[PDB]
Amino acid sequence: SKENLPWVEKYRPETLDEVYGQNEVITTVRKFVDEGKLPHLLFYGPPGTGKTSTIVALAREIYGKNYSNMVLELNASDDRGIDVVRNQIKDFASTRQIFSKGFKLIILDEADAMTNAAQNALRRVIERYTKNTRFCVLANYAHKLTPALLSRCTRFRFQPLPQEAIERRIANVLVHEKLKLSPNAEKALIELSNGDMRRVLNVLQSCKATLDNPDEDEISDDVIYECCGAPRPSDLKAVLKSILEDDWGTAHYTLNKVRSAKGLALIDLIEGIVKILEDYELQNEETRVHLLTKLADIEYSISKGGNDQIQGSAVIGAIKASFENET
Amino acid sequence: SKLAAEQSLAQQPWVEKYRPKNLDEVTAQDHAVTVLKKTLKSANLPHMLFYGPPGTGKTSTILALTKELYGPDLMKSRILELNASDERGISIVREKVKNFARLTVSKPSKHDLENYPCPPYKIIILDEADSMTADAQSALRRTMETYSGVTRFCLICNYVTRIIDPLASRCSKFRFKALDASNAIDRLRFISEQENVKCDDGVLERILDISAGDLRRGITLLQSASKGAQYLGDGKNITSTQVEELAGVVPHDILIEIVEKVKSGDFDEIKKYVNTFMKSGWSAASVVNQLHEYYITNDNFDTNFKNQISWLLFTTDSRLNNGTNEHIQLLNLLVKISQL
Amino acid sequence: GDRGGVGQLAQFCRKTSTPLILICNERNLPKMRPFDRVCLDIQFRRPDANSIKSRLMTIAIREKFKLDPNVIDRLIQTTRGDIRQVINLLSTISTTTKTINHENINEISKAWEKNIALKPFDIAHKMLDGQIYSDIGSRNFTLNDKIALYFDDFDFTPLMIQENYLSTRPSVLKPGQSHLEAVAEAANCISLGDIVEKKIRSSEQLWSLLPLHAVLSSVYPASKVAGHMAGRINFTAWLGQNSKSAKYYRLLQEIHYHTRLGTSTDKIGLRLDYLPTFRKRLLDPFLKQGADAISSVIEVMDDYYLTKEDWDSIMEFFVGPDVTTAIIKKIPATVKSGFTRKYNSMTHPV
Amino acid sequence: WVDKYRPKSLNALSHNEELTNFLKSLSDQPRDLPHLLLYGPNGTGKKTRCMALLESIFGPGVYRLKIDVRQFVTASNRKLELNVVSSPYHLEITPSDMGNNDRIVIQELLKEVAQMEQVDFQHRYKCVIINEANSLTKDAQAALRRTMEKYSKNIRLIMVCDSMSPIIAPIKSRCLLIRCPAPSDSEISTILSDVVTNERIQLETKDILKRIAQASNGNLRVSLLMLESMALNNELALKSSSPIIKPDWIIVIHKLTRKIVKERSVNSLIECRAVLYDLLAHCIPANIILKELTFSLLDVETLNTTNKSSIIEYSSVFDERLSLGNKAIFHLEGFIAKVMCCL
Amino acid sequence: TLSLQLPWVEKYRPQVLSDIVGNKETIDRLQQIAKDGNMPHMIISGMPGIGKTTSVHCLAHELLGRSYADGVLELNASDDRGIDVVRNQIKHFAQKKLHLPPGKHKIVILDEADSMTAGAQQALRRTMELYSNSTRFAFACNQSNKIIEPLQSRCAILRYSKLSDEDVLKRLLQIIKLEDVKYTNDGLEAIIFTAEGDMRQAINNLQSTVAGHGLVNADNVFKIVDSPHPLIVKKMLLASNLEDSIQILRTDLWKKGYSSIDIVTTSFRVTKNLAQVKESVRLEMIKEIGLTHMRILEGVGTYLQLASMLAKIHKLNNK
DNA sequence: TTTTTTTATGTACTCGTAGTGTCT
DNA sequence: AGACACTACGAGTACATA
Ligand SMILES: Nc1ncnc2c1ncn2[C@@H]1O[C@H](COP(=O)(O)OP(=O)(O)OP(O)(O)=S)[C@@H](O)[C@H]1O
Ligand SMILES: Nc1ncnc2c1ncn2[C@@H]1O[C@H](COP(=O)(O)OP(=O)(O)OP(O)(O)=S)[C@@H](O)[C@H]1O
Ligand SMILES: Nc1ncnc2c1ncn2[C@@H]1O[C@H](COP(=O)(O)OP(=O)(O)OP(O)(O)=S)[C@@H](O)[C@H]1O
Ligand SMILES: Nc1ncnc2c1ncn2[C@@H]1O[C@H](COP(=O)(O)OP(=O)(O)O)[C@@H](O)[C@H]1O
Ligand SMILES: [Mg+2]
Ligand SMILES: [Mg+2]
Ligand SMILES: [Mg+2]
Repeated sequence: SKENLPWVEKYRPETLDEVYGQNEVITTVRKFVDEGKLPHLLFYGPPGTGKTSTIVALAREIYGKNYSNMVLELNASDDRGIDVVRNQIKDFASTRQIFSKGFKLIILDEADAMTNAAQNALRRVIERYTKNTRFCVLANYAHKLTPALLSRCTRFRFQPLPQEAIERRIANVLVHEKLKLSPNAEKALIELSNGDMRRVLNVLQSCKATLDNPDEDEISDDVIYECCGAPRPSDLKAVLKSILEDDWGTAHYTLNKVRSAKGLALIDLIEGIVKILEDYELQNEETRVHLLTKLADIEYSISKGGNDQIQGSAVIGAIKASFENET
Repeated sequence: SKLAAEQSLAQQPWVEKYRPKNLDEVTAQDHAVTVLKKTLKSANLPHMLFYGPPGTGKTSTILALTKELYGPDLMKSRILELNASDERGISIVREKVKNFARLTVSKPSKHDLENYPCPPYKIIILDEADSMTADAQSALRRTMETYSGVTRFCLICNYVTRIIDPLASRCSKFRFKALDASNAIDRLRFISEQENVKCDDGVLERILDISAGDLRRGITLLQSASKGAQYLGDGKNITSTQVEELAGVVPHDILIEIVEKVKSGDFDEIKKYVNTFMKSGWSAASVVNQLHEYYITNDNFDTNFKNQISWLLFTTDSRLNNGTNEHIQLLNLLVKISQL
Repeated sequence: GDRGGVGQLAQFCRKTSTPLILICNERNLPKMRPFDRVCLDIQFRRPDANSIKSRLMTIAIREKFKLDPNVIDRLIQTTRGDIRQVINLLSTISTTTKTINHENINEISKAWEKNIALKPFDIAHKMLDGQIYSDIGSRNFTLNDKIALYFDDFDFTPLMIQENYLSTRPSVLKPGQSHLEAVAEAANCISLGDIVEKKIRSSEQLWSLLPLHAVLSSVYPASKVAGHMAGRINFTAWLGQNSKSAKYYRLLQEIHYHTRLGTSTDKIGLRLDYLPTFRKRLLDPFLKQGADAISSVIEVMDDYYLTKEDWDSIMEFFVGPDVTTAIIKKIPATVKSGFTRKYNSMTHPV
Repeated sequence: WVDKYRPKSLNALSHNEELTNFLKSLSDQPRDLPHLLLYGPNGTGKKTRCMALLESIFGPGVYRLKIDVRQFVTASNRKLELNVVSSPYHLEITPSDMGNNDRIVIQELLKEVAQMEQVDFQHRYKCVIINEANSLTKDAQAALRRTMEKYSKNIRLIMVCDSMSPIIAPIKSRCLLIRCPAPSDSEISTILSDVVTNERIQLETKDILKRIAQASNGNLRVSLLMLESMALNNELALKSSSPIIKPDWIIVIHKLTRKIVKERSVNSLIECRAVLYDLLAHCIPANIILKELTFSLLDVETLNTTNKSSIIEYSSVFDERLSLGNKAIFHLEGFIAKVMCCL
Repeated sequence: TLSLQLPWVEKYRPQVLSDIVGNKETIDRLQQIAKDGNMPHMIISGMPGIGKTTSVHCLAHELLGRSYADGVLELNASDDRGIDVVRNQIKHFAQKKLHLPPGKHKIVILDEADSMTAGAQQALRRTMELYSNSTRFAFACNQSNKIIEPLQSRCAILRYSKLSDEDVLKRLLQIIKLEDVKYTNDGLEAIIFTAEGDMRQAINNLQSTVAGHGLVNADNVFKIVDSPHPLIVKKMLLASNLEDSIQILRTDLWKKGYSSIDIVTTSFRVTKNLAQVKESVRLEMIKEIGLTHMRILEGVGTYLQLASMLAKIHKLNNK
């Protein structure tokens, strides 16, 4: 049953009408498939934007419920070498369909992990067999694809999901589930997603499990922040104010109590302070240079471990020494 | 059978003897285990990614969850634990992991469905995912995305940055918090009571203070102090000094001597005292930590001096985190902080 | 390799009753090493311009094609000594343009330039050329060409640069910077390129960092010290030193695994500490006690399960003021003969 | 010799009575013993104390050990052959004898000994002594991270090292940490008096022994070996002004420091590179070379505080570089060039 | 949706050498060669999407007439092209007897010749030298440096260059006239701008815009095709103020879904191929970009790292 | 004017013991 | 019934890598 799948998998779009966020790409793809002129597609975008869902719904619209048989779907989980290309892809492109009449579809999902020899062998398979089959390449990084292979497909850039699309999907989920969400909680949820539907769905499931009730109550910002362990804007601005204004000992005590009372992480506080100070209008850019350099160095050091107290004191001292030049 | 396991647990180190067996024994990591308990009644366990400092209980939490889910019978047939002591290249991920994910779930017995929920999926846990190469990690993407109906993936790591962004997006992130004195004093007192550890007032809270968010190291230090107190047989209580002497902490007088040498003195006497101090084996990480605590918490230095001391201690810790020579780094730090 | 027809032909070159002529384009190759001293080597070099000029005049008047002798020199120097490519160029361009004297030769040379990879010694010369990094030479030999120079052979270019970057006379010294400062900056960038190369050829196979290793290891240290070549371009000696150190590490590992039963120390802990005393225990009694100190040395080497080969290998680790390469020759041959004779006589418990 | 006079039990130690009492405490109940990590200066006597602790956990047969040969196959046709020092109660592994293939040996051998149960006709577990855990790369340490916890009833690790800097935090947490401080000059002189009384050495003055201590920097392995070495030059009778025999590499490093402080040029940098090559080719680690060269450069009285500060700063920088690199000469020559530019 | 139509890149693929709008010199050379015969061994190199494969295909077709099926041996990178293939099949084709007109020869087309192994390339030398009177070889590659010098010495070298805006505009106008598509001057200019001398990419973007919006306008072209990636990176690196470069990186690159790895790689490539600044400044910028890339590859790829890279670049430019 | 370097997956070549259908 | 050409799956050896 579908009631056992996680929310990321349970709410996977099955038709092109359930893929929000991408409107310029979805409409053009629908027109491609309606007029018949469907070229080789290259869906390039960040993770969780809806490329795999889009191509699956497209193949479903093209072939019907018989998608899993009339389409050759290869991914990084499967062995994709030059011999794999030579045999499988060429034999799939050269022959005809077994169940119906129509062009074939080769979905090379996550093709950014393919070998250079495989792409060099495939670039002439795409150009030779182009009247009976098609190629759709999904990618997160366009630098791992050879320019020859990159020039044979129509490139569609999947932009990060905007506010309206994620809010629409959240409303759809809140209709599908017996769940209520606060407005400010919804805004905070949009803020910690960066256009990733997977993260939104996962944390929504986690906060629904966190409610500890039969779901007669509403999900507030406190529930979200305690679920994802993210710092609140209130504590963020309090720590920033204590660093900028209060003394060294006072700022140290404030940072310690804020990061120990809620169990917050230093990397999350660093990211939040960076996001907040981005709107700060300052004097000569030397302070910004010092701030960015020292904060990136501290982040790279945190990414490898060490003493958390030493790194917190380093963050405080770096911010103070950077703002000491803005006078 | 059961009695043999009880005796083996009773004759094991306190780290493994008091390993949490249920989702209730975990004390401080409540936000994650609340969701884990609420999903135990449901059947929609998502792909999970545990990350946090070492010794916070990630492996213990996932083991207790798998136990409470499957029972001690299906625990050995519906799990796939892949640790860092095994090969985890592209070949392994493509053959073994994918074959296990494509497998159907094992049929539960009659006794399993009576006491345990027995969800219709299995769990493939990957401990220490930091060592997994980026290509072997990207290979897991569709493996975990298409076979989610029959298997569930649980990644465990310390540095969440070592895992690629798509895998971190596919899994729900559970951040395990550092176990300081406040949220682990209950567990430490329970461990001390179960072992009749006669300690003083401010010992346990001090132990975790030396642990810096690590309950395993705290339990090990408690076991060492208990052994050292039982060998003597004096019947007294363990003191904070007896704990800090075996934990690698530099005494306060030796630290005051270092502060006096840095405050007053030139390169020569500082170098001589550093050479003499390195004879007595102390970990430079603990020395840097104590110096940072002393310099930051003291209300006797200027803010301009405090920013510089913080940056210098940060640089020294970052250089020590790469396996450098402790003597050279400590001498360089003390000299740099001696020059105003 | 070890198996192949190369060695078979090399051995055939020793026993034959019929003339055996061999033709190859690259002589100084490792696979061509067995042919070093077995066959008479003849080198065909760059042909002279006069004979090629006469041949071109002939094939031009024969093919109804106009050509002046002033262009043949440029054709040859762009072709870099290949009459075949010159003939193909004439046959290809003659079908449309029947005359090429001084007007269309620019595009002809720019379109038929021989893009050949330089030897690992010519890359060292071009990298350390001070004119290339000048303000005029920079916009002629661009940075892309400098990186392609390294990419011609990315296995020796960093080593060749690190070998002879401090053996030149710099001509790009900034005002207020001495030669030592530029050499120190080049060495710092060499260390950074070393870190990058270690990150490249390690786990995770970060080969996409190869262009970066191009700049840090080769381009930047050369630019910092570019100029004239003072002496000769010395080949990188790091390879031979690494081979010697690896062999010595193998020998020291054998010695440590032989005497672990008594020392209970590490390889480095035995090399730094035990050998300065093992030398005076084994070798020193020979210089002061003649040939009657043999039993003591045998007993000492037995107490730690040493061997004759181990004894000979131990004395090769010491450097500086303690070198035994002459001390062993100073020992009377009678003492050494008695020692090696007693070695193959007394039984030794492994 | 340092081997003829070495303690074999806990009651035979002659320094660090607090550490001996702690070891007795830890070996009182031997079956409820966690993993241990002995750290401290090189040459303090931690490898002897580990064997003395095993002699208290088991019978005296722990010292009767044998060296066997074990073979392993990598991902390719390459084969590795390494010698294991095994005993009827424990085994000793030193992965510092190979390159990046230590993780395979670690995982395979440790899983084998974990699944393997001890034999009879000689307690319940079999100890493993990981010698020089600093050479273990992060991959092998990560592989051992879970092996330490999965099999805790049969395999107890006693990891011997000289500095916990390259040891990862999980491994540090997974075992007790025992520091072995280097013995003071008094205890070293006391041991030297006993060994020269047993070896029949003639001393006109006792203070020379103290000087040996002041020449060993707490190291007993260096002190005893240097005493036996200088006893061979003075013909079993040490004088009141007997010279201190320094190792050849130390004298070479001192001469290199002299060449650095006297001349600062590129022609001298070539000779410095040649000396560094000669030192590296004769089985001398580059970290020790850098440490000793920096400490010798700081001892030069011709320089001032401004020079010594920059020297130690460049030394730490290039120490990090060498710890992050593999071509050791590429960092050593850079450090030497930076020092030349500083002076 | 039962059947699809051929794309305009394949449908309007040139079948005669006159329809090629590439380099006029080499095209006229190949035309004269096919008209007179005696086609020599050739190696055609260039960039993707400029008319290299179509050029040699049209040459072979117009040179062989109806005997194309039995006189042309086409081998791509998709087929096995090892030493065994060169030894057996290529040699059997070169030795194969075929009665051709007294001005033609058998042609062996080898697409993507820069991917053949060294053994096959070495074995092909005598194969093409011993049968050079009845078999001719035409290689089509992107990098002439990947082909060994002995092979290049026995053939002509044709280096195809980028297609100027005039040629691509003429070809697009011809395609529009043959398709009757409503367009606009700004739309065609935007297509040429986003093509970057790539004729195939230009035709593909044109067909996409036509089938997605109907009218070829700059608005629709920019809506369906984003601005070129290297140009925005160049504008970001060449910014005079740190705030301008930070705003560019935030809005144009980071807010549009460009990964950090792609951003740092494009920055490295632009700084390498830059010519506005001196060599030393470019070297320091490449050093900083590589220092940032070393952190991006370790999984620390975020916006803060790119911001710090831009700050360090501006500090370097701050004299 | 010249020799070497740890490892990690993909690619290509080679000999090669082996498993089975066929002919003196 | 059996011998031996044909053959195709497997261990070993290198060779690159933007
Ligand atoms: N535009 C969208 N509309 C609705 N749900 C979406 C959308 N994009 C993503 N999702 C959700 O996120 C899940 C994963 O989407 P995918 O298409 O697999 O992500 P992706 O774009 O392929 O990126 P990858 O797989 O990490 S490279 C889907 O099953 C949906 O539940
Ligand atoms: N939250 C906790 N509650 C109780 N005991 C805990 C907790 N966390 C850790 N421990 C103790 O520490 C031991 C180690 O637990 P682990 O789960 O292995 O730690 P960890 O998070 O896996 O650290 P690693 O493996 O180095 S990332 C357990 O067996 C417990 O004895
Ligand atoms: N000069 C041209 N005139 C007309 N159409 C052209 C021209 N060049 C390219 N095209 C179009 O581009 C398509 C593919 O061109 P190709 O010749 O395959 O590209 P290429 O130059 O060979 O580069 P590759 O194949 O990627 S290495 C052709 O089918 C034409 O539709
Ligand atoms: N307590 C002690 N009393 C006397 N000698 C000791 C003592 N501890 C160690 N030693 C000496 O140290 C030598 C071994 O040193 P070792 O333990 O290998 O150094 P490390 O501590 O670096 O492993 C032995 O020869 C032994 O004589
Ligand atoms: Mg996908
Ligand atoms: Mg764990
Ligand atoms: Mg082509």
